[PDB]
Amino acid sequence: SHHHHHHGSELPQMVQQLNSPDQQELQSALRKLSQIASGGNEQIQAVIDAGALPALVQLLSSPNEQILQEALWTLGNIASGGNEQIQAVIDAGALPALVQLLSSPNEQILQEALWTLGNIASGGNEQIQAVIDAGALPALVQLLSSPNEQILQEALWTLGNIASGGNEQIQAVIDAGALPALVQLLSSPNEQILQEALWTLGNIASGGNEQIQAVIDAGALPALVQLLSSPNEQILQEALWTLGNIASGGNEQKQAVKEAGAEPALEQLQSSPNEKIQKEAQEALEKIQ
Amino acid sequence: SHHHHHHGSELPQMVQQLNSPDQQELQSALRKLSQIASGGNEQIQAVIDAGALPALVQLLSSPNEQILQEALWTLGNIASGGNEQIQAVIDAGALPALVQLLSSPNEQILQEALWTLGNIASGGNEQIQAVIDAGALPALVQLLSSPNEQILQEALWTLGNIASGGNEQIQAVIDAGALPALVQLLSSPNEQILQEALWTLGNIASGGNEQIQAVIDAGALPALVQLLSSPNEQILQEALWTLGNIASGGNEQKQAVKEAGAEPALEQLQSSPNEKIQKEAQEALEKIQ
Ligand SMILES: [Ca+2]
Ligand SMILES: [Ca+2]
Ligand SMILES: [Ca+2]
Ligand SMILES: [Ca+2]
Ligand SMILES: [Ca+2]
Ligand SMILES: [Ca+2]
Ligand SMILES: [Ca+2]
Ligand SMILES: [Ca+2]
Repeated sequence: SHHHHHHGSELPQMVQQLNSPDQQELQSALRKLSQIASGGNEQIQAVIDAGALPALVQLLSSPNEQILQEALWTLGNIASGGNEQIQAVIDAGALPALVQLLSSPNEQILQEALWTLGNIASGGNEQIQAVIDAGALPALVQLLSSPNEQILQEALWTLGNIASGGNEQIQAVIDAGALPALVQLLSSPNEQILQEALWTLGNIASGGNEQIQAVIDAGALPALVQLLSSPNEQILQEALWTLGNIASGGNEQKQAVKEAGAEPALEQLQSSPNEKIQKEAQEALEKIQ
Repeated sequence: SHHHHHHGSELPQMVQQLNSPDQQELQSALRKLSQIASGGNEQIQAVIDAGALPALVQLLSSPNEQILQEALWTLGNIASGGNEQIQAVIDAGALPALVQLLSSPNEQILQEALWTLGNIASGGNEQIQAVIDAGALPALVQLLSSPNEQILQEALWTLGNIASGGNEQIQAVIDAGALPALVQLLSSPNEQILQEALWTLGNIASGGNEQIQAVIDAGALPALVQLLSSPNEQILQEALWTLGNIASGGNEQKQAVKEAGAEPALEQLQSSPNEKIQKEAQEALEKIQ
């Protein structure tokens, strides 16, 4: 099922009502805009072109959480469209307000802010760079020690998105000090945390030799080889993939994987019922020959 | 809330399963892909990159409607992403298969085909031109005579989307003979149809002097002035808007609006409770001086 609607003098009136001193008129317009921004790129574009972004960004400073959550939601949805749409969010000045929100004692606000930064960081290298230049990395890395598993997964995802940019963007992640926190997380008894940390680490390990060498130095290899003993097949797959990425580096990084005791563990996984596990294990093992 | 997932050897496997002779395995994969394609641009991009498009396009020839409806749904969702994502749908050869579906006696398939086509025509001029070149216009124009209000609304939207492009693509719609059918639709007692028609016509009237003149020569002006008597405020709004578009042309187009007796009907509407109606009526009247 699908409804079509034309815009629309309503949309600017909607935008105009974000500055309205009537909070329920305000909230009604706000909910309406978030609903529209949750459609296609076409819909998202209509919200942008109606000039919603400056007003939405202003609301990120509100001491009213009801207003704020809905505005964050709207922004996050816009940032799930095209790169130029993500860019319009950045141009509107959303990033400094988003970063400031990373220190919120409100877990709902914090996760929504992280989720929105994540969406922005999911775009092109231009958009990723803006997040870094806005200064998100230090608060992001700090959140890696969070005892809150829900906040942790959200920070891991955003960091991973940042780390899927060019080699210089990955390096910014490494330089903000993400690697010791991640490596530590590889020691968790929580398989869900492991999958999340490996997603991010793997993105880092897919960089150039300098980025890969940093991963080696932070002691990721022993932890990765330990995970090759995991009964959980998702973990095996992520750990194999991360390792395969390291083993795609130079002779130096390859030699490091060889010295890490990975060959026995890989040789067993080569005889696995799981086809994905069988494959990545065979390949990882082959690259380091 | 929001769940994240890292792809994933599964995605190519799901793609590889579109060609599986196991129909339930095929359906399972198919439904999984469409679910993923209904996420952000990030998610849509993953489906494209996994190479689902060539396989999805093949399925558009299947005599199995269950398979076909789900593949259509999947393609339409991809076509609701960025311009280059639409482009990837076109580059995979979807358009000729879509246009052939416009002759389907199955209303479900037909509406989904139009919907997907509509999503493609919502992109840039480059994407719109490919729909035109694929030969969609003749069937679309024919559907304007359809006694099915549901099929009708879907054809109106897709044509409207085409008509939102450059003056040349608007011209292409005019040349396929859309204007007589639209003008006929302006005589409908069905206000829902009127709105849909006025959306399409208004888009055509936002073209250059050539395209505006074609609208005037199709006899829209009497019909539009008649609609300025409507008790329905949306209809008044769309008709005022369409008319304001015509009155944004050259002196000759403006002269024609004067000659069509729009003067007293506008002046009446200049004293109206509705602020949008008040405004567009006032402007239109001003342009034709
Ligand atoms: Ca108040
Ligand atoms: Ca408060
Ligand atoms: Ca709290
Ligand atoms: Ca992206
Ligand atoms: Ca039928
Ligand atoms: Ca568009
Ligand atoms: Ca009917
Ligand atoms: Ca009626």
